Amino acid sequence: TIFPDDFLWGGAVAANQVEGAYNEDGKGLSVQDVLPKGGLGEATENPTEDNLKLIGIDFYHKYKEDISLFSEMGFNVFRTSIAWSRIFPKGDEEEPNEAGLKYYDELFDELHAHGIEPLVTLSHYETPLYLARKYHGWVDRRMIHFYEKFARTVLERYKDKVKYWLTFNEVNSVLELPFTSGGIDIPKENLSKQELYQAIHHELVASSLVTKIAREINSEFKVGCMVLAMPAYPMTPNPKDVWATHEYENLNYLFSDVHVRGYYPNYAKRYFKENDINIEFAAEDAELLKNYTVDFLSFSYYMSVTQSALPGLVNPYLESSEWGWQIDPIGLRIILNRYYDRYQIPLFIVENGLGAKDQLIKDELNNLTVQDDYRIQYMKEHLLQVAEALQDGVEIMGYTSWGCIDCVSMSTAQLSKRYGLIYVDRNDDGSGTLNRYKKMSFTWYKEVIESNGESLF
Amino acid sequence: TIFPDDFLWGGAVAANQVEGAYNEDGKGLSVQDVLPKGGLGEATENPTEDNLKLIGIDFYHKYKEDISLFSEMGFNVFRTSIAWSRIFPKGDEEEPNEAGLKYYDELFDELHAHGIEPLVTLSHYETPLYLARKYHGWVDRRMIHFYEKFARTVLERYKDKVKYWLTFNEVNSVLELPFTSGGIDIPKENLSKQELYQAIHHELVASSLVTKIAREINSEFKVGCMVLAMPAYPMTPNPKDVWATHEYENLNYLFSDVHVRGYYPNYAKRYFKENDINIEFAAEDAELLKNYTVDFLSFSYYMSVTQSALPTQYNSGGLVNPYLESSEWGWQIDPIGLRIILNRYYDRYQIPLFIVENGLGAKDQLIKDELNNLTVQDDYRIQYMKEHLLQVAEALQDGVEIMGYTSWGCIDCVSMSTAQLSKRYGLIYVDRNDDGSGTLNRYKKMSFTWYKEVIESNGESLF
Repeated sequence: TIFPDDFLWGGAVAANQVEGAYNEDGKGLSVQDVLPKGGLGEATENPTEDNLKLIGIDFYHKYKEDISLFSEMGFNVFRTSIAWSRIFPKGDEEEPNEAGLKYYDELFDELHAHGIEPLVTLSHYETPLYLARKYHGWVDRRMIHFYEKFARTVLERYKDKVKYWLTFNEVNSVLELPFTSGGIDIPKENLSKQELYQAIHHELVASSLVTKIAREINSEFKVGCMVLAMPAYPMTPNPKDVWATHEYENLNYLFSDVHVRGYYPNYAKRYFKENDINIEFAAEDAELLKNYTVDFLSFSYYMSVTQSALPGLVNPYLESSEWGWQIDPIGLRIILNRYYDRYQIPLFIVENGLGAKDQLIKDELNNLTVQDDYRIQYMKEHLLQVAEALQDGVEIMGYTSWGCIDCVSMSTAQLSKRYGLIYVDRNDDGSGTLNRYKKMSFTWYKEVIESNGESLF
Repeated sequence: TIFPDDFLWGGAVAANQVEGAYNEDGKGLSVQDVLPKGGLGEATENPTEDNLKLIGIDFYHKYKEDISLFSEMGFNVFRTSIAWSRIFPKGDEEEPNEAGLKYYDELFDELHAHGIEPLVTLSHYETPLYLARKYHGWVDRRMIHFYEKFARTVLERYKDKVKYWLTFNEVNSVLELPFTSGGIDIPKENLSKQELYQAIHHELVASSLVTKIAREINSEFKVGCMVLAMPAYPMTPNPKDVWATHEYENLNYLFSDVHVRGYYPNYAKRYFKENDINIEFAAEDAELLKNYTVDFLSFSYYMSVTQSALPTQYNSGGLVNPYLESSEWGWQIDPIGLRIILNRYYDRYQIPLFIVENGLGAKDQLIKDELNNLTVQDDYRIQYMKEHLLQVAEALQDGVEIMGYTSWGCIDCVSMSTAQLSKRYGLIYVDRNDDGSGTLNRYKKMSFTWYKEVIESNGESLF
């Protein structure tokens, strides 16, 4: 068998993109509840009805049926986030919200009842809007304390219910989305590289602190980082392009080097001097970062990029999707090998998928479904490359397909662009039945999981 | 300043490519005394007068004068190998040859007399002939034993005179050159890939063992691996070419990984299975490899290379890089490739790097200048070195840790490849020619004074 018998197959969501029930059971507002237009859109002073995340897909109530469908595909793993605000609504409460904790007790219980290991992202783009409003988010060192309090609460609570944790979904996404990712409510054109990198610093130190705390709580925990995998290729053999490509990749590598190796990499210094970035270390920081590093690295993969020294080219060898994104399956083998060569720790692919405009329609068997064979094709190809990476000896813990059940997108907060193996009937305008339907890819994915990948050949 | 105060500036040779005196003071035959056409050429049954290595440049005698020239340049480091056959003429002797030990004693003593730290390659393509014929070289596990005795003798004898050691010069070179590097007596069609890789395994084990020993003898020894640096670039952004390029680099990375990381790399399992290679481990091997890894990595750099998943589509190349200049001799020139490779190595390993072989081969014409001094005007070597060292400087600013730089063949020597003097690397011209004619007189090339200004400014004159 090519895939290891212990391989974790599954799907991944973030809480705010499915759950809904934004005001229920003590939940405080998150930054998402003010983001009707998504990561790329502006914010509203207060939540508004056009925001699809208030209802979501109603996973908060429907998780039992949805989870039954996961069990139907055979997921032995399911990734999601524990929403920070259902636990600490303002974020500064001395005491946790208990209804919030009980909901997740129930979720993890259903999961384990079906043979499904949860994988929990502690912070996936949903910061208490109170913390964001008051402190301007991760720009402020105080955030560490709050996050610590949050993490300690849940690690301690689920300590026997959840083995796999992730500290942050992409610490560096703070660069392109300060408010959505770091909860930084200050206008983007008023944020200097210094404030951004300082914020990410606070995130990384917190990641370490929480890793420590994690290990003290239970030693069987696995604490991974989560990072955006984007392999870069030189436009030409001209060594100036090859070096430009190298520098491009360091922007990303900078953060995983801290997560994994426990210190700012050698090139950082140069970059900082050139960018007017001087990090401010609290006395405890270096030892925290150094002594507590991730046990594994997880990542999202979608595409590669082609680079040039020339004063973001479109790669002539790559296919495109219906959405007009460039598809690169071999890029997944490449970045797997590159990360594994650099770090020598287990890898986890926690976000992958093909976004499409799927339409629900009656098949020849009269069943309402989606003929998503494009998504079957996409997943096939990517997983064949995963299998190549396994043969190269890369250590790969598992694969969670993104938006395994259709969810509200992060970028635009829309349901139109669907990644799911399970179609949810709700639309951008908010209308619909909320019924779930098997996509054609549901069955196929089922077969890949039950054969532990053998069906791929 | 940009270069660190303790940076090591110097030049490098191999003992057999310079020393001469092939038979003197008890010295046994190496594999090289029977290689008159070099490593690409074929062996004879006995040494022959047309072998340029027999007399070399006679560094054995004139070493004091040449070292005077070095010190004139301001070398604080000089790299060479201890010729194995001068210590153990056969290699199986119970006691070492005192004449050889005393010879290198005086060598290191002159070097230190001028403030030049020796950098010693323990094995540089010098394997004693007795061992190469009798055991067929590294194909036989016993070589470890013979290497260890030898190594232990010198580490012990030089423990106060020598800080920096290299175990081997390119273990993987055994792949192309079984006899020259590996001392492997068996012909080419008779060697499988299993055999060559097994030999390499013996080399790596030996390297570890010798690191253990060295650490026991002197805790201040810096011990390092020597490797060929060849950065590869894809011909196009096609991810197939990018994967091909990756695969190619793994061929070189395999060995650096065993040396530095201490075990065969994850991609090796697939490569060996696909190539019918199965490494026989002695019970203690893995823990030796794992527990004793190098303190630093040194490499030689000359050129980059270009790869494609479908090379026959280019109808030439292999793979010529459309963007690089070529040397008169016909090698492509890629100074930025030095920065690229320094960075790739440091990104992977995170240990100090040492550039121990770099230079420009050319056919140098000795002529009288306007001042009536006989020189070589090599502005091309000055430009090659300037560009390469500026890139070294960029890598230094990238935060790469680099111990030093030693210009290859800093005084013209006998090429390893063809065993010839016409292709000259040196800052110091030696008058001897492919035939064996000439004074064997030495002359400062124009590049001599330049490299002097560089070394004495600690790189600041590069800018």
